[PDB]
Order: sequence, then C-alpha cells, then structure tokens
Amino acid sequence: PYSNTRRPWVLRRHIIMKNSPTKWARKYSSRRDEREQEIKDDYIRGMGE
Amino acid sequence: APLQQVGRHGGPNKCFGEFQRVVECMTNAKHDSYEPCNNLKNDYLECRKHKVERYKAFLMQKHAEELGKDPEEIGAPFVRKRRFLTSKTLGLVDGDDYEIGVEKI
Amino acid sequence: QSASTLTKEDVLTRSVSVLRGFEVKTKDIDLQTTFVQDLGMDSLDLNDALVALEEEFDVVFDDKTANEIKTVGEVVDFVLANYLPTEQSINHTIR
Amino acid sequence: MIASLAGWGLFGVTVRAYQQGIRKVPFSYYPLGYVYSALGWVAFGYGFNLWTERNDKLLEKRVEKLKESRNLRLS
Amino acid sequence: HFRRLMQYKKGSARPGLAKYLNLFSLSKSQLIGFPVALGAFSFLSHSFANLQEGQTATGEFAASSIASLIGLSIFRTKKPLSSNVAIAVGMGSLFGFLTWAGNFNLGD
Amino acid sequence: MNLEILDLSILGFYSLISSNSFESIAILVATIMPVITELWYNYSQLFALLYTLIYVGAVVILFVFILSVINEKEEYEYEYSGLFILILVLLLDDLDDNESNDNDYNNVYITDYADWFNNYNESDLSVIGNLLFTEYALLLLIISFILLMSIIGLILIVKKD
Amino acid sequence: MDLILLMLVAVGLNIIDIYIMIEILIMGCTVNTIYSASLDNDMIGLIYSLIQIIIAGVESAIGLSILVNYNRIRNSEEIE
Amino acid sequence: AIGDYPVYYKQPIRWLSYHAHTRPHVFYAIAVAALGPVFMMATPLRRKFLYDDHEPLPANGYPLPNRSRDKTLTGYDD
Amino acid sequence: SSTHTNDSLNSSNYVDKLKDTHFVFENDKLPSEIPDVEEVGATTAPLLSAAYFIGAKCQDYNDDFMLCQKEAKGNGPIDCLKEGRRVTRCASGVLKDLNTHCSDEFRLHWQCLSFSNLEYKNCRKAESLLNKCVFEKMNLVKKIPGIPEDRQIHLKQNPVLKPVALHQDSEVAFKKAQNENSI
Amino acid sequence: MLFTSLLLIIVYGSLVNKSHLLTKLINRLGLIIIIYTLLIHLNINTLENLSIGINMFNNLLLINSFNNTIIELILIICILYVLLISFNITGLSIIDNLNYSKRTFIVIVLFNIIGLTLLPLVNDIMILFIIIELQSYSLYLLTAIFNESHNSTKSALYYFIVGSIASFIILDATVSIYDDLGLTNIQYILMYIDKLEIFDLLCLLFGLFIKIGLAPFYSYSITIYSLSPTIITNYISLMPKLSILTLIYIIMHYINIVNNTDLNYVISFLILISMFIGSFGGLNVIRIKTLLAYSSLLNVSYMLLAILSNSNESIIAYIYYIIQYSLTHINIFSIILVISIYLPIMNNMLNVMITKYSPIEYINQLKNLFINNIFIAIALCISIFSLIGIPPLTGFYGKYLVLISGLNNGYVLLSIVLIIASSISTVYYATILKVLSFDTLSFKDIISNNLIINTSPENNNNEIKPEISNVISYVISSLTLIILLIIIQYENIVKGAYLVLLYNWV
Amino acid sequence: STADLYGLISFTPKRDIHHYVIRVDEVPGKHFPTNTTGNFGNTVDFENLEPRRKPINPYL
Ligand SMILES: CCCCCCCCCCCCCCCCCC(=O)OC[C@H](COP(=O)(O)OCCN)OC(=O)CCCCCCCCCCCCCCCCC
Ligand SMILES: CCCCCCCCCCCCCCCCCC(=O)OC[C@H](COP(=O)(O)OCCN)OC(=O)CCCCCCCCCCCCCCCCC
Ligand SMILES: CCCCCCCCCCCCCCCCCC(=O)OC[C@H](COP(=O)(O)OCCN)OC(=O)CCCCCCCCCCCCCCCCC
Ligand SMILES: CCCCCCCCCCCC(=O)OC[C@H](COP(=O)(O)OCC[N+](C)(C)C)OC(=O)CCCCCCCCCCC
Ligand SMILES: CCCCCCCCCCCC(=O)OC[C@H](COP(=O)(O)OCC[N+](C)(C)C)OC(=O)CCCCCCCCCCC
Repeated sequence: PYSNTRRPWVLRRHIIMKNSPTKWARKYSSRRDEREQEIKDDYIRGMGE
Repeated sequence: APLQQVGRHGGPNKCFGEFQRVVECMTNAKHDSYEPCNNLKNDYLECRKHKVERYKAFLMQKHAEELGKDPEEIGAPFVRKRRFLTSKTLGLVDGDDYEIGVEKI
Repeated sequence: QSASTLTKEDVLTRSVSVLRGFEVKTKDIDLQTTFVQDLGMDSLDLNDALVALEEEFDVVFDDKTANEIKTVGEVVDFVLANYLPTEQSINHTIR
Repeated sequence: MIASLAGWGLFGVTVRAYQQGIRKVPFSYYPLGYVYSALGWVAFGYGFNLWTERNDKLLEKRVEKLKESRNLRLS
Repeated sequence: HFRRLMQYKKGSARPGLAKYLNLFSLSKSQLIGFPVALGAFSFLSHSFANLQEGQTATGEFAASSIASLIGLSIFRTKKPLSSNVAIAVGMGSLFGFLTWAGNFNLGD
Repeated sequence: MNLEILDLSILGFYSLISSNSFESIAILVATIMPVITELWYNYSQLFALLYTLIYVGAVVILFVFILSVINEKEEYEYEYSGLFILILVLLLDDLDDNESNDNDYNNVYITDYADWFNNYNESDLSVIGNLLFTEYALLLLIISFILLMSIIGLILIVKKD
Repeated sequence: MDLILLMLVAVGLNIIDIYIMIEILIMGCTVNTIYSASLDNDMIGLIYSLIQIIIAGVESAIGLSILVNYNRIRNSEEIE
Repeated sequence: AIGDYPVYYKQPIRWLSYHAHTRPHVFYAIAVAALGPVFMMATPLRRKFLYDDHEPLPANGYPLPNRSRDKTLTGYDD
Repeated sequence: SSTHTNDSLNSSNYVDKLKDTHFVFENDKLPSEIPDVEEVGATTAPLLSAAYFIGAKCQDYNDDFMLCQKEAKGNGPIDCLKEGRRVTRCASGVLKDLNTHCSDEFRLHWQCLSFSNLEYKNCRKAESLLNKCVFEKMNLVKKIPGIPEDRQIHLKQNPVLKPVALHQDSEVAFKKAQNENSI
Repeated sequence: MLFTSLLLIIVYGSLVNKSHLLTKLINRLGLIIIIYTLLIHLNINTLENLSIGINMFNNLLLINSFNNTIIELILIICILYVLLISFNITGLSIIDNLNYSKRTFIVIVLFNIIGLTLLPLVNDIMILFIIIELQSYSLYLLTAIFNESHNSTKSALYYFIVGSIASFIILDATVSIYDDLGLTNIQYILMYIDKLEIFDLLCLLFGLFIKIGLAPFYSYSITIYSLSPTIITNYISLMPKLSILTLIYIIMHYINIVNNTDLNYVISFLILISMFIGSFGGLNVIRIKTLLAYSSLLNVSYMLLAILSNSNESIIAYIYYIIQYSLTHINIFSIILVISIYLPIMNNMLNVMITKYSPIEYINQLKNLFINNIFIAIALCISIFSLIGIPPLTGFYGKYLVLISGLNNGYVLLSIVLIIASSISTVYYATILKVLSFDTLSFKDIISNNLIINTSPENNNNEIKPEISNVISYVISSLTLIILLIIIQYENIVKGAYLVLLYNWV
Repeated sequence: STADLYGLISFTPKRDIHHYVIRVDEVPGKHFPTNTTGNFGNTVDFENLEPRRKPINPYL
C-alpha cells in the first residue's frame, strides 16, 4: 500500500486551527524550503564526481 | 539515555537504528569534530521524511514526461479499491474477477 | 468607562427640545423658565413633562425632588449630578 | 581573619543602628539588639570569607587550563 | 483594513471592541501614503547604495528623509510644509544613525 | 470526493456569522467532531476516542456556564456583514490550502515494509502506559501534581468563604 | 488569507468565545503531534499528545473558574 | 464527655469509633483502600509459603541463542 | 492491535480514501543470480497447528537464520538470503510430512482452530490426537521452553479456561481413540 | 522538601479553624519550609560539582552551575517575600489583616516555587511544556487569591488569557520541532541543531517574551501590575522573570551554536522597541505601580541585551544584574507597603478612591516622606538612585557589566540606545525623589494629626513605641546598605560570577 | 596581573556546528520494554562500546 502523508484536512482548512507562528512560517516563509532544497540539489550534483 | 522513536509494540521502530548510530557517533571520544557524523544525521532525517527519495521520484516522473513515455508503460500496476483485489489480478490459476469479501474478516 | 459624559449646555439643549413637544405657553425656554408660570403646567401636565424628561436622560427623579422642583435649571442640575451610564455586561467592557 | 570578622560585626551594628532610625526610637533603645545584629552578620561574614577563600582556589585551578588553551591559540 | 471593517460589522454596540479598532484603523490617505513611502524608501535606499558601491549613513539619511517627506505629503496634508520637513529630517537622521551604528549588530 | 472539505466550509461559514455565545459553543462541537472523525480514520483511532471521552465532558461544563452568564446582549445587537462579502472571504481562503511548500513531500507517496519480528503485538495504549509509568513516571507524577493544584485552585477562586 | 489576520473575525464577541478559540488552537497542536507520531511509528509523540490533552483540560478549568467568580462578583449583592 | 469528639493521639481506638459511626462513607472507603497496599506487603509471605513467581514471558523478540553461528551446518541446500 | 499503518491493509476503505492508498503490484521476479525457492503454501490455520512441529524439526535452521540477521549489522535482508531458503525448505518438509503421515489428524486440528477463533485452548482434544500421531510417526514432540516439563499448559488435565462450544469432529475422534487405543 | 511539606500544609490548613492568627502562623510554617529547602539544596548542590552539568530523571532535567545559582536566588528572594505575609508590615489590623485573610496564600506560593525552580532545569520539550504551565497556572491562582476584589479577578482573567496564548505558542514551537526531528530530549535535539528550523526556537522565545511583558506584548503586564494588590504585584512582577529569563539564556546559548544573524536582528528589534516604550511610557503616569511596571520592562530589556550577546561576560553581567535588581525590587515594594501609615485622612475634589488592597496607588501619595520618616525616605532614595544607575550603587555595576557584554559582541546600536533610554527614564525616576523631599523646607513647620499612624493607640505614654515592626524595618535596613555599600565587596562578588560556568570549561 | 586574569576569563571560545558540548553520557537502546530485538537495525554493540566522550571539569 502506497499512500500520501499529508496533514489532516481540519489542520489545514479550519478557520482557526490552522493559524500559528510555525504554520504561517511553513505556509508563507521560504526560509525552511530554500534550505532543504539544498539537500535535494546536492544529490544530483554528487553523481558525476 | 532516554528512549526515542519507540515502535507501536514497545520495541525500536524503523528509524531508531539511524538515531542510535547518530548518538554513538556524536558521543564517541575518538572524533575531534562532528563532521564525520554529518552523513549519519542525513540518513536519520531521510528515514522519517524520505524527502530526497521523493525528490528523486519527482525527477524520474518529470524526465519521462519530456520523453513521451506513458506512465502506464513504465510504472507499476496498482488497484485503488480493496474489494477489487480479485483472484484474477492476484494471478490465481482459477482466478475470477468477482470482488473479494472485505466486510467482516 | 462608567462615567458621566454630560455637559450643562447639552443637557439644557435636550431639555428644551423635550419641553417643546408639549402644549407649553412659550417656546423660549431657559434655565430660569418656571413650569407653573412661564410654561402654564398644572399638576398632571408637570408630571407628564418630568417623566418625559426622565425618559430622555435615563434618570429617575425622587419623590422629594419631583414634588418641589420649580424651574428648568433645577431639572438640569439634577440630571448632571445624578446621571450614570447603565452597567454593561462583562463582554462589553473587557473584550 | 579577626579584622575581617570585626568589619562584618561593625556592619551588623550599622544595620541595627539604621533600623533604629527607621523605627523612630533612640539609638540606645534595647541595646541587646546590636549584639544580636553584630553576631548575625559575623556568621554571614564567616560564611562569606569561606565562600571567597574557596572561590580563590577554584579560580586558580581554572586559570591553569585557560593559559594552556591560550598558548595553543597563540601558536 | 477590509478585515477590520468586518469586525466593525460583527458588532457595533460593544464599546470595548470599538475602542481598539479605532486605534488600528488607518485613514484612506494613510492606506495610500504608507505603501508609497515604504516603496520610495526601498527604491532610494537601493538606488543610493548602487551609486556609492555600498550602503552609507549619508545615503540612508537621504533615502529615509526623502521617502518620509513623500509619504508625509500624502497623509499629513492638513499640516504646514515646514512641519513635515522637520519630521522628515528627524526620521532621516534616525535611520542615518542606525546605519552609522552598524545596523543592529557589527557582525564580523 | 473528500467530504471533509465541505464540512469545514460549512463550519467556517458559521464561524463568521456566529453572534451569541450559544452559537460559539456549537462551533466548538462542530470543530471536535471533524477532528475525531478524521482521526478515527487514517491516523489514530485511539486518540479519536480519547478526544471524545475528554472533550465532550468539557463541553457540557462549558455549556452550563453559559446559562449563568447570558445577559440579553446578543439577542438584539445588530450585525451587518453581507452575504456577498462573506462568500468572497471564504472563497479566497479556499484558494490556498497547502500547509506545506515541499511539493515532493506532498505529491509522492510512500510505503512501509512490515516485519514479523514483533511476535508480541499489543495496542499502542499499552505501549504508552508502559513508557509513561516507567520511563516518564516523573511526568505522570507532575501531571497529578498539577491536577492537585487545579483542585485547590478552583476552590479558592470560586468558594465565597 | 491568514496574513491579514482573518481568524480575528471568526472569533465571537464574548469572553467565553476567546476561551473556545484557545482550546481550538491548542487542539491544532495536538492533532499535529498525532499526525507526526503516527507516521513515525513513535509512541513518544503519542505520550506528548496525551499530555497536551490533559494539560489543556486543566487550563480550561482554571480559566472557567476565574470567569465564574468574575461573573459572580457583579451579581453578588444577594440582598434577597 | 458523653458524646464529645475524641482526641486522636489520646484515644486512638475511640477516635476511630467516632468516624466509623458518624462518617461511614469515610471510615470504610479508607479501610477497603488500605487492604490494597497491605496485600502488596504480604507478597513475600506468599512467595515462601504458597508458590513461586512464574517464569517471565518471552515478550522480548525472538530468543537468540547466546553463541556464535554453527559454520558446520548444512542441509536443504540449493 | 488494529492501528492503521502504511505497511498493510487498513481497517476500512474510508481509511484508503483519506490516504489515497494505491495497492501496488510488481511483475518482476527475483534476479536469476538468486537461486529460486518454493514458497510455503499453508494458510494461517495450518501454520498455527504446525508451529511447534516446525520449531522442533527446524530449530537449528531457525536459529542460524536469526543469528545471521543479528550478525549482519543492518544488512540482514540481502546477506541472509541463503539462510532464509534453508528455513523455507525445512518448513515445507514438515508440512509435506504432515500431509503424508498425519493428514487426518492434521486437518482435524487446524479446522478446529478455524472453528474456534484460532485459539489453542479450544482444540485440546484435536491437538492431543495430532501430537500423539506426529510423535509416533516423526519423533517430534511439542515443547514449551522455559518451564518444567509437567507444567505445560497443553498437557494440563483440568484447565480453568475451556471452549464454550465443543467441536463435534474432535469429540467423535477423541472417543474413537479412548476406547480403541487405550483398551 | 518543598513537595512533602506542601502536602502537609494543605491538609493542616483545611483541618484547623479559620482565623487570622492561625493563617499567620501557617505562613511562618511556610517560611521554615523554604528555609529548610535552602539548607538542603545548599548541602548537596555545589558550584564546582555542577560545572559539567548532571542529568536527572531519565535526562528530563539537567542542572549545571548556571542553573543552580538562579535556584538559590529564587529560594532567597522567596524567603524575603514570605516575611511580608509572615510578619507585620504596618502593625495596623485594618491594613495588615489583608495578608492573613486567605489561607491558601502560602500554599499557592509553594506551588509556584516548585515551578520556578524546575523551569531552568528542563531538558525535554515535553517537560518544558508541563513545567511552564505549572508555573503559569500558579501565577493565575495567586493573581486571583483575593476573589472578593473586582480588579484582582479582572487581572487574573486578563493574565490567564494572555498566558494561555503564550503557552499555545510555546506548545506550537515544541510540536514543530518534534515534527522536523522526531526527538523530544533537548540534548538529542542539539545533535541536529544545524538541521532543524532555527526560527522555530524563535517561536519558542516569542512565547517566553510574552510571559515577561516584553514589547510589543508589554500592555497586559502594565495593566495587571497596576490593578493587582501591592502584595500581589510585588510577587508576580519579579518571580516569573527570575526563571523565564534564565531559561531564555539557555535557549539562546543553544541558538548561538549555529549563530543565525537573522535571529539576532529580530530579538534586537524587540529590545529596541522595549527600550523606547520602557522609557517614554513612564514619563506621563500618575500611579506608582504603573511607573514600576514600565521600570520593570526597561530593566528586562537591559538584561536581554546581555542574554542576546551570550558570551563569557554575559554570564557575569546577567547573574549580577538579576541578583541586584531582585534586591532593589524587594526593597522598593517593602518601603511602599510600610509608608502607607503616613497617608492623611480626610476629615472633595477629584473624588479620589483608595482601597485597602493598594493603599499607596499614586506617586504624590509619597509627599513629605522626608519629614515623616527621614531614614525610610533615604532608603527609597538609595533604591531609586540605583535604578537610575548612579555609581557606586548596585545599579551602576549592573548597567556597567551589561554594556561590557553588549559592546564586546558588537551591539553598538543597542548600547547607545540603552544609555539614551536610561537618561529618559531618569526623568520619572527623579519625579519620585522630587515628591519625597523637594518640599521639606516649606512643610517642616506643619502639623499632621490626621495621619493613619496617629490612629494607633499608645501603650502607657512612657514606653518608646516604634512606628514600624522589627522584621520589615530590619529587612529594609539590610537591603538598603547592601545596595549602598556594594563597593566594599564588589571585587569578590564578581569573582564568584567568574566561576559560574555554562559549559565553558576551557 | 589583573588585566591578564580578565583576558583569560572574558575570552569566549568559538563555537560552531562542528564543536560544541552535548550532555549525553550513554547510547540508548540497550533495553526496550518489549520486543528489544526488532528488525535488527540496531547495529550498536554494547558489549564492545568504545569509551564515551567525557565532560571536562576545569575545577578538578
Ligand atoms: C500594521 C500593523 C500595526 C503596526 C504594528 C504595531 C505593533 C508593533 C509596534 C510595536 C509597539 C506596539 C505598540 C502597540 C501597537 C500599536 C497599535 C496601533 O497602531 O495604535 C495606534 C496608536 C494610536 O494612534 P492615534 O493617532 O492616537 O489613534 C488613531 C486615531 N485615528 O499609535 C501609536 O502610538 C503606536 C506606536 C507605539 C510606539 C511604538 C514606538 C516603537 C519605537 C519606534 C522608534 C524606535 C526607537 C529607536 C529609534 C532609533 C533606531 C535606530
Ligand atoms: C447532528 C444531527 C442533528 C443536528 C443537526 C443540526 C444541523 C444544524 C447545523 C449543525 C452545525 C453545523 C456547523 C455549524 C456550526 C454551529 C452554528 C450554529 O449555530 O448552528 C446553526 C444553526 C442554523 O440556524 P441559523 O439561523 O442559520 O444560524 C443562526 C444565525 N444567526 O443555528 C443554530 O444556532 C441552531 C443550533 C441548533 C443546535 C445545534 C447544536 C450543534 C450541533 C452540532 C452537531 C453536529 C456536529 C457538527 C457537524 C457538522 C460540522 C460542520
Ligand atoms: C545641544 C544639546 C542637545 C540635547 C538634545 C539633543 C536631542 C534634541 C532632539 C531634537 C528633537 C526634539 C525637539 C523638537 C521636537 C518638538 C516636538 C513638537 O514640537 O511637537 C511634537 C510633534 C507633534 O507636533 P505638535 O504636537 O502638533 O506641536 C505643535 C508643533 N507646531 O511630534 C512629532 O511629530 C515628533 C515625531 C513623532 C515622534 C517620533 C519618535 C521617534 C523616535 C524619536 C527619537 C527617540 C530616540 C530615543 C532613543 C532611546 C529610546 C529608544
Ligand atoms: C547610619 C549609617 C550610614 C552608613 C554608614 C556605613 C558604615 C559602614 C560600616 C563599615 C563596614 C566595614 O568596616 O566593612 C569592612 C568589612 C570587612 O572586609 P573584609 O572581610 O576584609 O572584606 C574585604 C574588603 N575589601 C575587598 C575592601 C578588602 O566588610 C564588610 O563587612 C562588608 C559589608 C557588606 C557590604 C555589602 C556588600 C556585600 C553583600 C554580600 C551579599 C550580597
Ligand atoms: C548566629 C547567627 C544569628 C545571631 C544570633 C541572634 C539571632 C536572633 C535571636 C535573638 C532574639 C531576637 O531577635 O529578639 C528580638 C530583637 C529585639 O527586637 P525589638 O524591636 O527590640 O523587640 C522589642 C522588645 N522590647 C520591648 C523589650 C524592646 O530583634 C533584634 O535584635 C533584631 C535583629 C535580629 C538578629 C540579627 C539577625 C542578622 C541576620 C543577618 C545576616 C544575613
């Protein structure tokens, strides 16, 4: 069985429950995603050697 | 040392071994810096999220799209309804396409 | 929050407007305008005006004051001294 | 160390004397209070001296390792 | 601004809510002046930095004072011009001092 | 067809139009129910029942407090809103529902490989109790200490004498 | 839509409505913890989730008691 | 003192009688609760007089023999 | 334990709908460099009935396979392929013997388990006949390690917990052996 | 000692009859408990042994030399606070009986002391959430201990809501860290300090910044401190800062490992705003407790500059500043409670209403203190001049050490701003001194037979009856001279701060 | 002497992601409440554990 690992719909659609300092950073701030994309980019760049 | 990453049956889960090897590397006296343990940290984070492997899957799907390859020709067959895991799909000799019973085991 | 926001001029201005809705003799009303003589109010007409003035300022004249008030200015003085805002619920103030 | 404890006892007399002015009483009011106050801060002064003497020993031992660390940096 | 309008419509008979909404409320000129002043500040700060090959307190003083004056002329129309110049000089001097001190930290 | 989206949209619509305190406690019930049902499927059946066991008892105590405080304020206070603007607000919030911006993490599916090494299989609640009473017994005792403080705290705040 | 602080309109105009908002906000953190623990197959996170439920229940009781006494004080003459 | 409240440290037996008569919901609830730990302290007596404890259950995974692998093992080969 | 996972079938199709579960098949076999093996074809009930007979017959191969896993240092699935095939063949041999020597007794036992929620305590009569037949034809004895020989629960004469509903085939077969075998 | 003795006090208080005398004697029992707790803690915990750091209770708690010093400070300051409720502060029943009215006063304090001491020791995100709520809940109960007071219950309602939001932010930060890493122990998290979102720890600090009244969340703190009774404001405005600031220093110590410059700027931005509001905010106020609330905000900003730098000099600066500020905080509130006996009695314009909960509520109620009690007035003047930073008082060395850490780490902007803020705040500090003494020569030939102290009956007209009780006057005398005469022992005290190590070693 | 003393103490040694203090003295996982032998992913042998990093006590 292959399935998604996304958060519950209530966590990302409730008018109140989805608002927090960390959830806003995940949703609107690219600081986390830009840094984690480096690890993904390092994978391809380390093939040729 | 407190227990972390405990499986649903009281034992270590899938990613405890990665976490344990990180702790052993960090607390080992022979090391001068934490640089040798950097690769072990990536493996533990890869065990939980699989972000690099999902990225690899993203490239393969995108690469096949530009080549014109059909997803059903190079992918893996799958069934979306559990009641339709029929004996014909399972390859049984006398396998029929009638739905299987999943109401009450 | 719970404090009077009235002024002598505003109270007098609204007092005149209320008294001009009746059949008073004169429309020129000031502090020294007497109910009995200048306005020509009898026992029941005066009490009708006093209750009407009570409704405007959300105040209640006591028995002694209402049975001895003579001029409009005394009504103005009573309203200024005794008026209070009605207490609100807990949600109105702290929220 | 007697001079040190004499100073601490002098400080205790000052605290009691300053207390008398706060309470608005003559400075001779209940003279036994100065004896209690002086001995209280003498006990604090005896403990304070042990704290400082102990701290001097600890500082010297740490300084030795700090000098070794500085020598590696200056090389 | 639109969200705060909904809060006004959610209830207008509660004095406590109205008092705090009035403090955060901005006039129409402010809603227009503020983005223009900040936008002008961003442009002039970057434009002056490129001229000098680096950020200086002189450029930040000029960028802050001019941008503040541009903004002040929008939402502070009912004031003397010299009054807006004095505030623009004051605002520009503060950010010039900010750059002179090395922003929030000297770093390396 | 994810019907959880429709339920949350209905719940969100009434949140913006709720006026009295009774409609607010009804919002709370209309919030726990989607949480419990979405927990009952997918992730964790154990905590779906735990949420029902604990929060439903809190709701009733919350409700009985409302009966002692309602003071006619919202039975005649006017609200303006507007049907068009309320739908526009909900429509714009519906546009963005991606809580995370790791597209690979959200679009690529993963599987786990089961193993037979755990011949001793028990429920997750037993493992939680095994660790809570042995590994983290201090947390359990401090929680009881907090519960003791609440019992004393409630009495001193509420009791007249 | 979150950055314009849209949730400030979804909260009602009563003191008890603020209490309900806090319970929902804390409940969102617990749901997230259960989401992470279930994926990781980590019972430590489920221990954290249970603690968050118990602690949040204590918070509601203390806040309600303060609000109960606050409402009591205004209606406290009781001359009758 | 025909019906006085006994002092616990002076008449412990009479003090217990007061609560057993006037507060039955307290005296006997504690009495039932006390027997729990009491039986727990009597466990060593049962360990020596009645029977011994059971062998611990093999709830720790597969029992691995504490020895090196047998390199001389064959059979069922390819 | 009915906790939902990503490794097996969940409780209901609503869980699949929320997870968007795809039941994925692979049409590729093991590479030719790995020698082929014949997989065990016994279902749950026969395996539970023959669990102690597989352990008795294939104890050294079970231990060797498990010792390979521990000594592989994380590379168990790949390194211990050779040891895995020994266990599969040995386990298959036990089931093959049960179908050639004790088929009537073997089938009586695991059909009782299917009739009684797969609980050992509810099929003592059928198990006793099976245990006797296996010992007399295969020299294999059920043993529960860690306890004295006479304190084994399957040999208990008067168990506290007994099946609610008797299995008629087990009752008839048990009586046929009581009078005949023990004259 | 604390936990075991607390249970005994809880049962004993509910058994004995309700009376003011028994409550006061029970308060003295709580004083003995804290004194015994201090003796036990000093017997087993030493600075040298704890330098490395020792884990406790399955690594859920971690105690080091830095943590141990604050715990000893917390116990000592709590001892001085219990003296207020364990003894007379004015000697008048109409005033002093408020402290003896609530029996659970000592019980709630003992609950909070356990939370205060354990908070800097937290080594797990789970126990961090548990302890921070244990401390927060105890503060709400103490704020609402006078449940017959409209302001006390209103403040506690405000305190509960603001703190609960901060607790949610703290919980939200810890949960987000668990999602990224899957670990709950801080030391395990430190292994991945370079691979977790470091701004999630900034979310954790934001929740902690709310609980200490930092800007822009300052508003609720000023409102609560002014409305709450002086005996309650004295505790809730100082004790939470003793533990949370220590925990913030530890968290900032871990954050500086990766040295995120963006993280420092955000904290610098909040410190800059707090100095502006802390200085200009108190310029136009008429309440003394409102003035002290702005003073509290400004001084916390000064300590946060040392915390933000997080260097060897920061340990010396923070430890010294927190100790001397607490002593000054106790001294000022001790004097405020006592001097209520010099208030004139009416026998009116502005219809000023003064309640029994806060007898001293306005700055001008301190008028003619130079004449009423010259020794108490000078003691207040010494304390105020310490807050200003006049050398060689304790306050100057606190700001002197903070400036050293700030300028050494390159915070030139904050160091200059903190000195401009100090000059601005001197204006309202000097206003207190103006009220005390600037009218002495005109009111020297005045008659005051209407003061509160004048209502106290005399014993025999021959006994020399002091106006102030022995205990509270002695505490003021001791604290005043320690602030004044710190130059005598300043060198040795800093040497003690030299030995307080947070994983420095070498 | 005083200037030399203050220079030693006031010097803050550089910390980075390669050199910092972690207060863990043992490797976890030697014993689990149940099912200690899982998928054999625990490769850390406690019978041949190398000496752990020890904390430095400058006063000893
Ligand atoms: C867009 C969202 C809202 C903006 C963010 C606000 C929150 C962050 C600011 C931190 C301070 C929080 C202050 C409380 C929040 C402000 C709420 C507010 O906007 O109220 C407006 C207030 C009243 O304005 P008023 O004109 O009297 O009423 C309007 C009626 N038409 O007007 C005010 O007085 C508010 C200003 C308070 C003073 C803050 C000053 C901070 C320090 C600034 C200078 C920095 C000091 C260092 C300078 C040198 C630096 C190098
Ligand atoms: C469960 C089956 C039996 C119940 C079915 C009742 C259906 C009514 C709507 C159920 C709640 C859906 C979500 C809405 C949140 C609560 C909002 C509310 O106050 O109830 C809606 C009801 C509609 O009447 P209306 O006049 O439009 O609203 C007042 C306008 N000033 O206005 C009212 O105040 C009437 C309230 C009646 C009592 C309802 C108590 C709450 C019921 C919750 C049980 C279902 C749980 C939520 C399921 C949907 C989740 C989105
Ligand atoms: C030689 C010795 C020198 C010693 C002194 C050195 C410093 C001198 C400072 C000079 C500037 C202040 C003097 C002039 C200001 C006069 C203020 C004023 O006239 O009114 C206030 C003004 C609004 O004007 P209005 O109230 O209408 O008055 C009628 C004017 N026709 O209100 C305003 O518009 C002012 C602008 C709004 C407030 C801005 C605040 C931002 C921060 C300002 C700097 C504060 C820095 C503090 C740093 C520590 C705290 C962070
Ligand atoms: C009406 C009153 C007005 C004011 C009058 C003032 C008179 C002063 C009295 C004389 C005092 C005296 O003689 O002090 C001398 C003694 C003995 O010094 P030592 O043991 O050698 O210490 C070494 C001194 N070095 C370093 C200068 C060599 O020090 C004391 O006891 C100090 C008293 C405590 C001061 C407060 C700071 C320390 C607090 C510790 C806990 C935080
Ligand atoms: C070994 C260390 C401790 C010192 C030994 C003495 C302890 C106190 C017991 C004596 C009895 C007593 O305190 O009696 C109470 C006295 C007198 O008070 P009064 O106002 O005159 O009472 C009025 C009585 N008439 C009517 C007879 C006049 O108070 C004092 O003198 C206050 C000073 C307390 C002692 C000093 C403590 C210093 C601690 C500071 C260190 C940090």
